[PDB]
Amino acid sequence: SPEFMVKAKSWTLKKHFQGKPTQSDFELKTVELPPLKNGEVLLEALFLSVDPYMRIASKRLKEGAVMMGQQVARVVESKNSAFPAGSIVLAQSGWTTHFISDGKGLEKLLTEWPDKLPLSLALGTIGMPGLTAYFGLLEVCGVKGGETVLVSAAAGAVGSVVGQIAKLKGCKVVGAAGSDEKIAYLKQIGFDAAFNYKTVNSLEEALKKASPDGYDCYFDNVGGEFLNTVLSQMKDFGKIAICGAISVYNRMDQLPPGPSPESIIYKQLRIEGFIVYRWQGDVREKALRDLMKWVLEGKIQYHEHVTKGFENMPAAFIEMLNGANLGKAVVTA
Amino acid sequence: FMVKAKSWTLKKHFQGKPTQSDFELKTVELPPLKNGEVLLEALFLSVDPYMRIASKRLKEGAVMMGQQVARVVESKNSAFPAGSIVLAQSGWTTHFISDGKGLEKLLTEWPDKLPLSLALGTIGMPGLTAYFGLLEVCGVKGGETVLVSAAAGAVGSVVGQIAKLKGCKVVGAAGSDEKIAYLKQIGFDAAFNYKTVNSLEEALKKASPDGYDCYFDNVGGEFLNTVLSQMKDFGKIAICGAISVYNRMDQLPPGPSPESIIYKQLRIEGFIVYRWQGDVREKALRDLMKWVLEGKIQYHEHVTKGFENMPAAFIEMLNGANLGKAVVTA
Ligand SMILES: NC(=O)c1ccc[n+]([C@@H]2O[C@H](COP(=O)([O-])OP(=O)(O)OC[C@H]3O[C@@H](n4cnc5c(N)ncnc54)[C@H](OP(=O)(O)O)[C@@H]3O)[C@@H](O)[C@H]2O)c1
Ligand SMILES: NC(=O)c1ccc[n+]([C@@H]2O[C@H](COP(=O)([O-])OP(=O)(O)OC[C@H]3O[C@@H](n4cnc5c(N)ncnc54)[C@H](OP(=O)(O)O)[C@@H]3O)[C@@H](O)[C@H]2O)c1
Repeated sequence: SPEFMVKAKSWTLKKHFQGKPTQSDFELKTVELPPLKNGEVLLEALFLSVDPYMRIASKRLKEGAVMMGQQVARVVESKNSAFPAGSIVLAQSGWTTHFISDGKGLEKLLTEWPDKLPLSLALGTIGMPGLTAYFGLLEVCGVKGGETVLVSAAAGAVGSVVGQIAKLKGCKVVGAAGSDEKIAYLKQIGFDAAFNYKTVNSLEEALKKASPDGYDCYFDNVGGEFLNTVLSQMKDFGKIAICGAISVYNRMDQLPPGPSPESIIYKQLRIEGFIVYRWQGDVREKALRDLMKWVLEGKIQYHEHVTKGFENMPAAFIEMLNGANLGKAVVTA
Repeated sequence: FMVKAKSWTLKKHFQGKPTQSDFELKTVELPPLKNGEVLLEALFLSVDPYMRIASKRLKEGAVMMGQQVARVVESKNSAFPAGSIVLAQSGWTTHFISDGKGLEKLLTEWPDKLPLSLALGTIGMPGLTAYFGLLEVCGVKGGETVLVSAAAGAVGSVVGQIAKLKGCKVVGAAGSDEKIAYLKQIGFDAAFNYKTVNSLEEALKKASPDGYDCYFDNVGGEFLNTVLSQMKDFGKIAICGAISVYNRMDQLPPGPSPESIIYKQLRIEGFIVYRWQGDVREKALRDLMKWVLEGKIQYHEHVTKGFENMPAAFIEMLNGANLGKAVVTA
């Protein structure tokens, strides 16, 4: 009978990002939640995700609106039989602690989820980033064993999966990340070679040294100048999966010099962009089951860069874009 | 009577746009033929955009590279008797001594009504580039909207006409009103002058409101960057050339947006004519021949008379003075 008020906190974009995002660009907001109506559910954020795409997608956002994003939530109260109280769900509810949903965009967590795996993996390795890697590598690059794969942002959420899936499929893998720590971690999880792109004497020589015969596929997470240099190291008919271009997210208006036509043409390279969401239904579930299975078998190792506290979400996003994160950046409620 | 051959050599590596001073004429009396050799006399010499890039590899003083239609004057090789017409990668020279190894004979049933110089264009390398770039790389099946840059050029003109005969909608871009009028007359559904149009995006949008299935890229650079936003989802981009940056290869303009390539999930693919060989290549040439004879593929040659005017013809073509294939008559 007693009714208790639910305070929902949200992170809103105060001012659009000029260059690198700063704390001042965000403003905490609090809103009192109305009671649930028939066919509605009240969600309580457990784990929130911060992702690179937010830096770009934030532009289409109206200043004052809530930042976009996916989160793992728990159903506190329910008046929707499909989502019973206590059930776990994935929601594109944005940066908010609590949220009322009619059940539309809600996605039930993979059934048979092991207690030993933290639920936050549903936002990374056994989630969107892991699916991005799975498809961009196996579908776009289309590796079938033996190929040499280069992956930028190798110690990131997507890159970490790419490299390990490439290894379990019999490919030689070269990874590039931003710290000596990430490089050491890459060697530990199975990368054949890895170098710190920030301290390299010569990017061309490093890539050459890592694979003198070149690369069959380059999973591009960085774009920009790094991409331009890689082209010269690609084998004839080599594929380039354009997954992201994080190096230019803060300078989309003033993009750096482009890729050389000479390399693209004479080496007859194939460059292809893609988005995770292209793969739906049965193939997507299959991919999730495989990632789950590979994690349990120890094939795909993982690490989460956990930031505790909803109030520290802007910092977690900013630092993730700056490279402080080893593995998936996740913010615990 | 001895033969004195003249050759155009690279005096100095091009700095931006090539000029006349970058070329030097050299004359040398050729030695007698040795067994298995032939003496060639250039008839038609080609000047091509790739020469602007390939010249960088040359050791200053070397003869400029290129293909030419030549006749056998003297012969000591049974495979090539005097009187034969051949295609040779002999470079910019009036006379050349070959051992017969690289010489390619023209299509066996060459029609008299068609000038031999077409063997260097529409029914040649550029024509093959158009054929394979459009049919294999863009891989059109019919009904698609195709965009072609340098539309009134050797490659571009063939792309547009093969696309049309295959049942596609063709949009072409060129740099002169004379070329735009020519493109309309030969079949292009739409054609705009990229130099005068107020907005490149608007011109592309008006030509095809629904977007583009395939973009045959002969220009690259800033032009390419703009096309991307107009490509339909999953659209194909055949990177054939990038003449727009040949004079600034070391100082490349801003690259394509990752946003367009990623969200539209575009496929960009470079290619070189040379990938296609053997029976598939010979069949393509016959198809080109048949289409020209049937009138489906009209052509125009931008002829420059005289060997000493070859540098000028090369420079001109890079600047866009040519409508159709640029060819030099010896
Ligand atoms: N198409 C799709 O469907 C799709 C889906 C998800 C993600 N993506 C893209 O995939 C890429 C990886 O995303 P993620 O979720 O896995 O993030 P993440 O890699 O975990 O985090 C981003 C990482 O990027 C690196 N970075 C930042 N600035 C850089 C710069 N200037 N140059 C080079 N590296 C830089 C940092 O690591 P270092 O210390 O190594 O620099 C940072 O940790 C991003 O570009 C993202 O947009 C695409
Ligand atoms: N991959 C391959 O195998 C292969 C083989 C042959 C040729 N190609 C390439 O195909 C393209 C066309 O070659 P082609 O022999 O047919 O030459 P072409 O088009 O007959 O002559 C080049 C034409 O390019 C245009 N142009 C020059 N500078 C330009 C600029 N800054 N911006 C836009 N257009 C410019 C000019 O026409 P406008 O009046 O329209 O400006 C010029 O007439 C070249 O890029 C060439 O490198 C590739």
